Amino acid sequence: IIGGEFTTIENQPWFAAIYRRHRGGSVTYVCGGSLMSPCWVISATHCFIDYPKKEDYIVYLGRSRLNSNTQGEMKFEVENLILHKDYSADTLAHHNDIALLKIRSKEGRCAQPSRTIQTICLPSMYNDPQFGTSCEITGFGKEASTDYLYPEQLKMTVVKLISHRECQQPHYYGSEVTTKMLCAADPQWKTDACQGDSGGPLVCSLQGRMTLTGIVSWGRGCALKDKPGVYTRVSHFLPWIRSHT
Amino acid sequence: LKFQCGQK
Ligand SMILES: NC(=[NH2+])c1cc2c(I)cccc2s1
Repeated sequence: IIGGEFTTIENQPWFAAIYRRHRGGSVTYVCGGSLMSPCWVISATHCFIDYPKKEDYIVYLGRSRLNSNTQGEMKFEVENLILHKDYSADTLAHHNDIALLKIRSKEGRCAQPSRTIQTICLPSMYNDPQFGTSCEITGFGKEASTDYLYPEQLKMTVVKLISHRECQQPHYYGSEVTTKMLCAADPQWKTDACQGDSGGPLVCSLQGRMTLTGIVSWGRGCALKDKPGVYTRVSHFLPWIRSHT
Repeated sequence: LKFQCGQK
């Protein structure tokens, strides 16, 4: 996250950290995700696309730091990994960038509720907040597009939703953005999501609930003027989610 | 106690 503040998981108790193990000893961070229900985490397909070997990923819930433990964290293995059929990547966007990870503990259980682990709510069929709404994104991605490491402490920032009309202007992303995507940016292009933030949530309040309105998917650069962050529009994937959960 | 989605 460029800008933003550092936080603890208490503040985003549904954020999931996904890592990959290597035959060598190291585990590296891949992407973020969100807990939907006790056994399911939702993220983005582009995060798994190149190495869809579920057995090598580890999911941690209740984690405030990246490579050091937090008291209360839970570790899970990926029992099922569901990527989207119709996922496509072009010279910028990712289409149908949503994925589901069913988690299993080494003891055979799914997540347990704590002060650091909670589920986020899903929206109702094609129901989104209006452009202008301030939503928050959270993650462990880069703080500067030029960095080559990720922060050790979790970060969060608030961004506002912008309309499709604004985002599809030729000097923004043109028709690279579709109705199944959403764009969010800071009015003064100061904060934004970036590499390493993929998969994590864009949360907004809808009808009184903190709802997962988007999943970090792509953007041109990070915090670039007229280059909003694009997210997968969850409200449009509800049928797909349902058929699997 | 039990999950209550969106509750911090
Ligand atoms: N500007 C942005 N919101 C993003 C930029 C990227 C990049 I660069 C890579 C992966 C994900 C994202 S989100």
